[PDB]
Amino acid sequence: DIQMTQTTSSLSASLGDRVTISCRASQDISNYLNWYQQKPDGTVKLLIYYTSRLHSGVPSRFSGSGSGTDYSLTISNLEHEDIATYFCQQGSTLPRTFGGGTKLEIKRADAAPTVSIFPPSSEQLTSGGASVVCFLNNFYPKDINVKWKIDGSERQNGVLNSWTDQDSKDSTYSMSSTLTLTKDEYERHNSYTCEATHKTSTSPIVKSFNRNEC
Amino acid sequence: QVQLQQSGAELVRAGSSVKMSCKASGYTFTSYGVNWVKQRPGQGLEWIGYINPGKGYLSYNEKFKGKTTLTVDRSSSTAYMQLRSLTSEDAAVYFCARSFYGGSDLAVYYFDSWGQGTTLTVSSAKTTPPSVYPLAPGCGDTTGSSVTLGCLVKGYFPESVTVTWNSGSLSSSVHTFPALLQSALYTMSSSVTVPSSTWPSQTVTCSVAHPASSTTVDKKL
Repeated sequence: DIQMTQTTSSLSASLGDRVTISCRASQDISNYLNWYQQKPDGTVKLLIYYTSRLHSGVPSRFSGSGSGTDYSLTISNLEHEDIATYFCQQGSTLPRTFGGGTKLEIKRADAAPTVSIFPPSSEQLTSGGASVVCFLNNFYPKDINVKWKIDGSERQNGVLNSWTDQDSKDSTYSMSSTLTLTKDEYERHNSYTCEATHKTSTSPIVKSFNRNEC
Repeated sequence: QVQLQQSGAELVRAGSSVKMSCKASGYTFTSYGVNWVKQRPGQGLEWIGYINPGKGYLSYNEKFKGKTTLTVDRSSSTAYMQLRSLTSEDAAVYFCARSFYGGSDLAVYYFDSWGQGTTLTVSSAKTTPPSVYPLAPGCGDTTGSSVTLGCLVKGYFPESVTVTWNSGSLSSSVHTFPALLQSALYTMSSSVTVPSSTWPSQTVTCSVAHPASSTTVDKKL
């Protein structure tokens, strides 16, 4: 079984750029290679087949290159409609196999995260346990690091994250990290800290609250 | 013309079975082959099998032979796929694609047409109503120029909940995060940013709606 490799999961690019997505098969597939586009939440379409032949209606901004195990997809002039995920498939051996995908996101100006930390609410506490929540909203780049400090020292193995894909309006990411505790684990420790680390800052962005200050 | 219309999404109990459809149109059905391809969320596509409708038979990815049955209704121009012994690892979107004319063994295949895909969700979990909590500002959080707020929606099954701030109004400054199913439970949350001195005056409420469990919750912050 031919192991198709897209050596990039995520590829960042700004409009008007030339972009090249690369595919690699575990073995010489004699240029029997196709590229499919899947749009953000949606359908797949064939761009290119037989390494470099364009499927009808695909604009000439796209182009295939390749021989033997190494193939490339090229997007001259990155347009807006090209933010999608591209996959390569082979067509020599059976099964027909595919690469894991590579998704184009858009480059925009550095954007700093607006984080916020919320205590457990009285209703939840009545219902037995308590979850602290931190929202890190509207940041670019996608590279953020987060940890919860509880009384100086950090705690993970309770924490549970949720990223959104790049926003379609303003090209930013947001995220919610939720610690989730029991009312007595919560009844110990006064400080609860959510701490963010990003490109746009050489300071750790700290957001804390004190349980008996409430 | 070429168009493929797949069946609607199915939620199903583990161990069961499911038959999907792919109404083909705009082309002579028997003349082209059809493939079923699945996608688990965060892995690539993978080919399940192929079937030519104008005589000749079929091929299968050998890891799917057994679970899978590829059949046809030449008449209605529909392709079907039947999965057996549904496991949670069978939860994925499923596409039927059409291969261009002339063959398959080596190429002449290449999927020139795709259907929108059908979503298989395998669960052995009964409808649970959401538990809407309101994420309010912390003590000591030293008075911003704007205020971020939220509602934590937890424990619900199935995954279609709708959060709405000020019953449709603050459509901007709203973030609706991915639900992340923990133990049978889906949990999601949502945030709203309003300028300071617009809150705790003017009153902000999040309305959560889970139609399966016939819920309607409104929590004001």
